[PDB]
Amino acid sequence: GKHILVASVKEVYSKVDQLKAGDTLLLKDGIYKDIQLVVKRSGSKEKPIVIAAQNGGKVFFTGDAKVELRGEYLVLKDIYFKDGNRNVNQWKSHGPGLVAIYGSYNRVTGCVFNAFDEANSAYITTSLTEEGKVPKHCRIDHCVFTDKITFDQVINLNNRPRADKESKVLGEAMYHRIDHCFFSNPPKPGNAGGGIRVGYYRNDIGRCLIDSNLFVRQDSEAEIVTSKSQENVYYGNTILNCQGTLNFRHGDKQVALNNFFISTDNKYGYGGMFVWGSQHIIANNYFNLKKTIKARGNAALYLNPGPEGSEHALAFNSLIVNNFFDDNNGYDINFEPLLERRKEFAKEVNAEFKLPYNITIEGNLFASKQGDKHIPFLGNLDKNNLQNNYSFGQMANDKLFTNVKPTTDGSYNPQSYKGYQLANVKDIKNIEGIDLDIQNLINKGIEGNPLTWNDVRPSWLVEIPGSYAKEGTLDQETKIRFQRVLARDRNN
Amino acid sequence: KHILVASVKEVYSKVDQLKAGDTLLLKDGIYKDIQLVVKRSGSKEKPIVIAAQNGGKVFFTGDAKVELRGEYLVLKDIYFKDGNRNVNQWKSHGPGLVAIYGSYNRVTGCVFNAFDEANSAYITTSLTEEGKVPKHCRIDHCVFTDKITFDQVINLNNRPRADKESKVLGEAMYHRIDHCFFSNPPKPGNAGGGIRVGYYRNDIGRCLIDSNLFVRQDSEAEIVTSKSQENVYYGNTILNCQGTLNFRHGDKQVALNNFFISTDNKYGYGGMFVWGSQHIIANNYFNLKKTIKARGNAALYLNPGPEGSEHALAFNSLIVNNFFDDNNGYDINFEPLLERRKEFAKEVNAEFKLPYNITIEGNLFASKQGDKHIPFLGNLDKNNLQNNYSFGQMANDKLFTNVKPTTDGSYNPQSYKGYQLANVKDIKNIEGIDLDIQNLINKGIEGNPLTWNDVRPSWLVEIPGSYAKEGTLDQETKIRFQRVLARDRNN
Repeated sequence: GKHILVASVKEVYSKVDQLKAGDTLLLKDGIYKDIQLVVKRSGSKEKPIVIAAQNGGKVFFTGDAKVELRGEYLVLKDIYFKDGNRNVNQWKSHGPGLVAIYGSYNRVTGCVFNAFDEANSAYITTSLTEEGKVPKHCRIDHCVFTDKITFDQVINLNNRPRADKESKVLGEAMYHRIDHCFFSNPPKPGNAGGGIRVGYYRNDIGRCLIDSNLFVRQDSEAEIVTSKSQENVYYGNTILNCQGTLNFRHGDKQVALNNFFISTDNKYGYGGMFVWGSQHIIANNYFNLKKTIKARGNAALYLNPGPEGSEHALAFNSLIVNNFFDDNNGYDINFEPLLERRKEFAKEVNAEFKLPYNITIEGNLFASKQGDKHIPFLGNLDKNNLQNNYSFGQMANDKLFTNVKPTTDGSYNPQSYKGYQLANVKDIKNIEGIDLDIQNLINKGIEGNPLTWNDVRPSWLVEIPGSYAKEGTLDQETKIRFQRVLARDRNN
Repeated sequence: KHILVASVKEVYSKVDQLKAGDTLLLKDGIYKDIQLVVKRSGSKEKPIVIAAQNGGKVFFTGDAKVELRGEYLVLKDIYFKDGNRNVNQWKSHGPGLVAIYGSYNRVTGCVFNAFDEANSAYITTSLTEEGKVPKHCRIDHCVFTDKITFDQVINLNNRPRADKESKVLGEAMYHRIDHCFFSNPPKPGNAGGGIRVGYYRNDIGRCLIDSNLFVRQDSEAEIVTSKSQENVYYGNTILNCQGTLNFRHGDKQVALNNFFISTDNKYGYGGMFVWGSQHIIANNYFNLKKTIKARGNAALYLNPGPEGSEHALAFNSLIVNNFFDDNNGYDINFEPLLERRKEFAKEVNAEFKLPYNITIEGNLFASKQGDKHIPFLGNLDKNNLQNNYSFGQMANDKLFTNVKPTTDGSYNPQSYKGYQLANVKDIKNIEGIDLDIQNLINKGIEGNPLTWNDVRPSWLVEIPGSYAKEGTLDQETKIRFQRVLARDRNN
């Protein structure tokens, strides 16, 4: 359990290969330019190896830098990544991230990433070794990801090197946790990479927990999260003014519980969730979107039409309960987004086109100040199981709902409305390796409130870094570097 | 909303009814003699856009002009060629072909090729009749080629004319010129170069000129004539240009992370010429395979003369972290035009001085020419020569610490074993320019030269004309240029 103090890149290199379980390699204040930190030794579960700033906020990794956590039970802590300059020809989308986690049982905590450089990669990945071994049980927490001007997601959690859509072997469950992180990143063109990707296709098992994160103008592309694996849980996250949706994109049996999808202006279309596949639970989520996304279907919750189990898998046989759809400007639930394109897709792959069906809709509260201009649903409800739901405020198709009335001011909790009742659910399965009693959590309802910066920030960092969250634009130097990235892509 | 129009008359029928957030989309075609005067204004969040529906398919031709008089206006993806303005209605120092009278305006993606024979700039920021100065405008992703007329390509104005004796400062402009391409043929005399900012030492510019590509910008001796204080030239590439980027009038200017480069030794290339004080010349890479004989054969020229005058002494400035790589000439000339400046000093009854108090630190001086290469001309004793570095035999290199490369093809002195950046402190930022000047100095030469694909309008594949390509103008343009030159010689 020895603290080992170092003050330069060369002094780091001199110690890294001698670290033992319980050692903390403490970096003195300074700039560590072009640091290529490759940690191959391992800690133990009770005595991790920690590599940390002595004073968070005073240690910068800059220049042509990277981190590879290849041992197990390693912690990278309180590092600030900025003023980067990697060789853009040595990095690509779908490769390792600026910090790449190759070993299991590893943690990246309190680290800040702001407009790092022009090399396209994620900021953090879990990456397979060259022999194909999948890292498991890692944690990314209390990190800050802002002003990303490069392609690929902010974070990729991988269990294959590339998508393998036809494989009969399942991608191995990963059991990672991403929690208390902050995301705010500017729009990029096309399928440019979003906030988080988990796995690649329907035949991948995730079993990762994404909880307590704060996304504020996470605007990189259409997908805030592109969840592309089975059995992931999105719990207690706050999505504020985000131009995109949290998606169950590939993989059945995913869960979104007690999140907030909120907005404080009507300047851009905000989301929201877009759902493909079946056996999902969408429960206890609060939606208040003052403007929704026209290109997707102008809704808070979108349920995909298409062929079952396909690349655009039909949304069906799922549970939508105890959510609060509060004064959305758009449909609350759209059961026919992108209808014509999906019909064309089903024809392209020679598969039966279907509309969403057997989705149980119960215990939800719909409220509006917009009168009959607000239409809660688009699409075919009779193919689904519409049980008792509740509404406050006159809206179109009001007769579907039981009238209720608020008793408190400013409550996010439908249980504070007189007449409201929670859904009766039973036999809900917990997810292996995620220590959450899902049925009990469904039955508690919406007891939370939106996260703020102080709820997630690294303890040493006072203000949100960067410029997109604060100003809605980039600082001048970053704008110039971003224009270089975009021109190189257009001409690639 | 999007408003489609397909003729000059249809443009005039809509332009005075535009509202914030409207886009006036021009259908493909030739808009001859269009005099586009945009008086309405957009808002910060919702500009008014006038744009080609299809970039490269709309042409403004004939006796044309654009006046952007409202605010929060954008002129986008217009191609200016085949012009025919009345040559008696336009003069140097007047408005440009596109004249920006209002603040918060943008001209983007517009291409200008050998437009006509009327002497004017291609784009100006122009004062209104009553004297109001436009501020916070942007000219970006524009292409300026084959200019056969007098005056600069772009003028940024804060006065109708130089008011050299005034104590009221010319108002700060805060414009940005970025991702533009310049390639223009030689004109005789003081014919107007690429960009002019302001008119004299008592003008404040605070303009950002960044990420531009000058390839055979050969119009005259000055690629940029920077004639106002506190302008920043950041990350521009100057390639085979027969001229220099100048700090001509006005103290406290910055040249950061630029490339002054060459790919042949056919003509004298530049380079920077510096008048005045309190400048920062940092992180610039120079490789000039031939230098300009008439100016003093150097990469960087520091002006001698009286302080604060029409030929202001270069003094009390910082020259750090630059890479003077195999220049054919002096790396720094501290006595250019020596006898002419002594005669000027006597004509104005002001004390002649040589450059002094210039701190030269952290620069890398390299050469393949041996002792034939001399890095400095003039008086070093008057200046603050700190730790500098060198690679390759050259004259007087005992002044330098030897360093060695670790890779091939690097523009970055930090890749040389033994090299150290300058120790700088208390460098302040310039108001209204969102760049951390001290941090940028300390990061050094991390970039590489721009190429055409880094700056071009996304719709335009090839550089217009062949001046950059072959030093030639097309036949019609050569005939029109001869008319301009004959009219000038006889005026």
